[PDB]
Amino acid sequence: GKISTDKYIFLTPRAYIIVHLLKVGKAKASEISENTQIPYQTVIQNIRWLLAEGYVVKEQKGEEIYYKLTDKGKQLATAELEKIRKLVEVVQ
Amino acid sequence: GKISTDKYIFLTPRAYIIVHLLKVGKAKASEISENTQIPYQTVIQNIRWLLAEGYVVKEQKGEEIYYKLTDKGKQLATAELEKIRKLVEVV
Amino acid sequence: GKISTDKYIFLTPRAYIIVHLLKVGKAKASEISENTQIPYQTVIQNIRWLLAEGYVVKEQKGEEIYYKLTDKGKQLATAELEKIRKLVEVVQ
Amino acid sequence: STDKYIFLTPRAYIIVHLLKVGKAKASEISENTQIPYQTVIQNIRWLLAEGYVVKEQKGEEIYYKLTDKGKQLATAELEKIRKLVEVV
DNA sequence: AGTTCGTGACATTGTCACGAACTACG
DNA sequence: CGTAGTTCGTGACAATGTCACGAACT
Repeated sequence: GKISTDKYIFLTPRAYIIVHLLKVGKAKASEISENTQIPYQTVIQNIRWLLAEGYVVKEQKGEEIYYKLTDKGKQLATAELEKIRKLVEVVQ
Repeated sequence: GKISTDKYIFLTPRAYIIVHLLKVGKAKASEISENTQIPYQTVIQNIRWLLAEGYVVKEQKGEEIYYKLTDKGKQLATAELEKIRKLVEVV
Repeated sequence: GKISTDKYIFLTPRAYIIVHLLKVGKAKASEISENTQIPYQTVIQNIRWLLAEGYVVKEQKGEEIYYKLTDKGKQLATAELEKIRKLVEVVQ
Repeated sequence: STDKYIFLTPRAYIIVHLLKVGKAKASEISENTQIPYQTVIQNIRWLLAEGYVVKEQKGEEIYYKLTDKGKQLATAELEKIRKLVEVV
């Protein structure tokens, strides 16, 4: 297939989401989509994936739907965070 | 395209390739594979992209073909690798 | 063995084989055969006798397996080429 | 596994013997050129078949001798044996 | 729709492998 | 005439890139 992106070269969109929900604590698709630059419907059906393999849980707190990291969602967040930090100690 | 799959959660293959291309200077399309654990045919497909856009070129070595980040292809590297630092740092 | 036929009259294949390598230094069965005009299944073969003896040794450029001549192997060619050179001076 | 024939063919040794000796018998050639009788006569049969050598029989005395075209090959080819050893 | 992993089906050279034809030499 | 040692074509295999697919992401 054809490669052509100028958006997600090194970084996956699936990535920003994680790093976002890390110190925002919790959030929803609505604001994630313009804090982290990443388009809204590229956001949600990707969230469903995290929801699916147990990385995000759901809290309609009232009239809304709130997204969160769960603890295996966090147990990998850190697990990859270091793997990716480590490909950086080689080129500096 | 499909950038995010179940094992390229954080980084694309285009990441590991150029990262590895820096530690040896040059590795083959095939050589890269058992070192970045990326499936071989996935590697080549990005490889052709890398030279059409001019990031890398096929440096001839007898019968075998070698591959080099061009000066062009390190400008992206040190640039893209900066974007990830502004993220996995505020941790 | 099958040492001589129609166009194999004075010099064996090993003749140009060990000589080839002297002239250049190191080559594949590919490079050898293409120049010494010896069919490859003959180049490959004589080479095994060379390696399994101790005249020639392998030399891989990753997956490019060149063949270099050793010590007793070309200190042989020299010793041996005169058992040639003087059986020919009776012809000038 | 080869022993004394590593660069020069046995057939070679023979073809040069009939140069300075001109006329020759198998056993004649066999003894001095250092080759078991069987190989001598056999490679000779090839040479005569290819039109390179000729039997010369005087009694029950068979003397093989190198023909002209047998000599013409030995020349044009000794020249290539040469350019082999010269390239050092 | 456009994109893009990554298996699978091709069209290549480089080296070992079985088999045919013949030479070396008792 | 017979066993041994050989020259080679054809065949079986392992290692690159292309070609074309199916499948899921943007």
